[PDB]
Amino acid sequence: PALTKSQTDRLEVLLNPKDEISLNSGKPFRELESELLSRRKKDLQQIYAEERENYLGKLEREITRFFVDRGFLEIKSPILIPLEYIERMGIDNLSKQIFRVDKNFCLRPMLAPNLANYLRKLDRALPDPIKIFEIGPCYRKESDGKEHLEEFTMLNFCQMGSGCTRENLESIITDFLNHLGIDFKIVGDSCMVFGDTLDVMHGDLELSSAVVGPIPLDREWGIDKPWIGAGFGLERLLKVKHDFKNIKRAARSGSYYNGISTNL
Amino acid sequence: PALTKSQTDRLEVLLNPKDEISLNSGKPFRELESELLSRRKKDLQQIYAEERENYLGKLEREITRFFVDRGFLEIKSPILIPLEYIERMGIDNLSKQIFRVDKNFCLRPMLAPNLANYLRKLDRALPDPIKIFEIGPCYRKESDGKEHLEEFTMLNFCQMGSGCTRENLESIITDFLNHLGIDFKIVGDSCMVFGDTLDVMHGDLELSSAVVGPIPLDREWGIDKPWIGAGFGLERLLKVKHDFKNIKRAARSGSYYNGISTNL
Ligand SMILES: Nc1ncnc2c1ncn2[C@@H]1O[C@H](COP(=O)(O)OP(=O)(O)OP(=O)(O)O)[C@@H](O)[C@H]1O
Ligand SMILES: Nc1ncnc2c1ncn2[C@@H]1O[C@H](COP(=O)(O)OP(=O)(O)OP(=O)(O)O)[C@@H](O)[C@H]1O
Ligand SMILES: [N-]=[N+]=Nc1cccc(COC(=O)NCCCC[C@H](N)C(=O)O)c1
Ligand SMILES: [N-]=[N+]=Nc1cccc(COC(=O)NCCCC[C@H](N)C(=O)O)c1
Ligand SMILES: [K+]
Ligand SMILES: [K+]
Ligand SMILES: [Mg+2]
Ligand SMILES: [Mg+2]
Ligand SMILES: [Mg+2]
Ligand SMILES: [Mg+2]
Ligand SMILES: [Mg+2]
Ligand SMILES: [Mg+2]
Repeated sequence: PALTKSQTDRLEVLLNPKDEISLNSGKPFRELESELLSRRKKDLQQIYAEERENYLGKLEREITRFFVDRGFLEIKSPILIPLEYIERMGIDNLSKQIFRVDKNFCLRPMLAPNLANYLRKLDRALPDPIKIFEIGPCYRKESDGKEHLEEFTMLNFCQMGSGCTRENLESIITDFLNHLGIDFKIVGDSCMVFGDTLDVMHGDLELSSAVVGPIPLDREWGIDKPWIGAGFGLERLLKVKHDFKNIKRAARSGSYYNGISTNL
Repeated sequence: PALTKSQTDRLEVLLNPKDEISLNSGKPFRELESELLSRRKKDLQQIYAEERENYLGKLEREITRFFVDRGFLEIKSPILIPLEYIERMGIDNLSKQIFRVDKNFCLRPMLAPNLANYLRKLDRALPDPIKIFEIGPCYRKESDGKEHLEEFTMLNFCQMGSGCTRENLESIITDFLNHLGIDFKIVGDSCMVFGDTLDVMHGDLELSSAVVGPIPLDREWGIDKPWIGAGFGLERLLKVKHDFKNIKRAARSGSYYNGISTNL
């Protein structure tokens, strides 16, 4: 007997990368579902007995330790930001991807503008070079797909002053991804806000866009020194690490816990 | 010569609890400002040289370790939630405090509804009792004041099944606040959503509202067992720990870093 689309979808929710099970072997849906339900209950029970840490939270903590230990200041800045930042970032009326709140605010679609303000302010007090980073939620309206979430988690690290060269940026990216065990290559790309980017690719998956300043946008943000920076999506990092087929397994969700369905 | 309101406000931005300086001693504004600017630059330089951790991030990490080590599962759930959750929580049309996003979403004003969904789902897979917690951003429109932020950080821990008594709830609260070194008392209060609460007070400052279920709301969320839970604001905890006069010193902000003005 054949499986319906609804039945296949249910089994795909319960399947995990480490399994090797044929969904269309001819084994009935009831036995495939029962087997996968038992494997997933066992997996969740083991997490609850022995680890208890959320993958996104744990990865944020691991990344925070890496950057703090390398001299970067840990920032936590507003998620709800002025809508005026959008136009001022050169997102001309991507603009359609912004979640608006009330009439003068929005959910930040990236960390960059708040970090640019911190670089400018901290350069009045701290010695050269200024090194900061932030990890937290960002928001974009997206077409459904395997590598995009509307609510995702960004890391952005950046530096301003001395040492803001392409080679130092590539070296930090290399140390960072070597620390996480993730293979990558760097390919050129370009974007509306920053211009030319160094995109960090794991196969066809974009893990990061990175930028070597200065750029013309700097003047509108009061940035007047060389700078480098890069933005990474944490759920994309987890998708690679855990071989997830869909990024939703990695997301803030009520539907998956550490990639295990919560519909059991 | 006397200080203007603008001058006093500037000195108050630069003043920290550990200082003992008379603003209206007759010393001129220029010398008070220069002295406080030097103290704050020194403070920020010491943070950058020797700690580099953000107070909110560090406190989240400390609280996470406490609860994980006591058997609670770490949750990270959506911040952008369905607007339908508001009515379903008994926030009758507090309702005016909700930030709406688009037409069917809002920013969560509390963690409770997402945690109720997790308790219900996890009770199908995990052994009794179910113990979970979450730390993250919550949002409410507020009248300006010394103890409220529009963007704040909540901890909520909760348990469902056995052990869901007032005495066990009070014992967890006591262990938690003893771990942070914060004195408190418990006073009864009541709220629209949950009914009677045990409010955890540090002087006149409400650190938490806690609840012993069951309550009538349970049926609308599929909760059908005893439960306990409590919600704490992290910025209020930091206000107590650091003796800040205004909670804004503790907030996600571009204006203060670990309670030090970034306008230097
Ligand atoms: N909607 C999203 N969901 C998950 N991660 C995202 C999303 N948008 C961006 N990111 C992550 O943030 C990083 C920095 O953002 P950037 O603006 O460069 O993304 P992007 O170039 O729009 O990505 P893409 O081309 O895949 O849409 C990306 O390299 C990616 O890892
Ligand atoms: N606007 C806010 N800013 C900062 N912390 C808050 C805010 N609202 C609530 N909290 C924190 O979250 C906890 C749980 O939320 P709860 O709904 O009980 O607050 P509340 O009773 O409305 O607080 P209050 O009476 O002070 O407005 C509070 O005890 C407090 O520590
Ligand atoms: N705007 N502006 N001017 C500045 C000036 C100086 C530094 C910063 C710091 O922030 C950054 O690091 N920018 C690089 C981020 C690259 C990732 C990004 N999400 C992207 O959409 O490609 C901003
Ligand atoms: N809704 N509903 N039903 C349930 C049923 C079971 C458990 C939960 C779990 O969530 C909770 O812990 N509730 C207690 C939170 C108290 C703090 C809160 N911010 C307040 O406004 O007073 C919710
Ligand atoms: K598989
Ligand atoms: K003082
Ligand atoms: Mg994109
Ligand atoms: Mg791209
Ligand atoms: Mg990109
Ligand atoms: Mg209130
Ligand atoms: Mg109250
Ligand atoms: Mg309360």
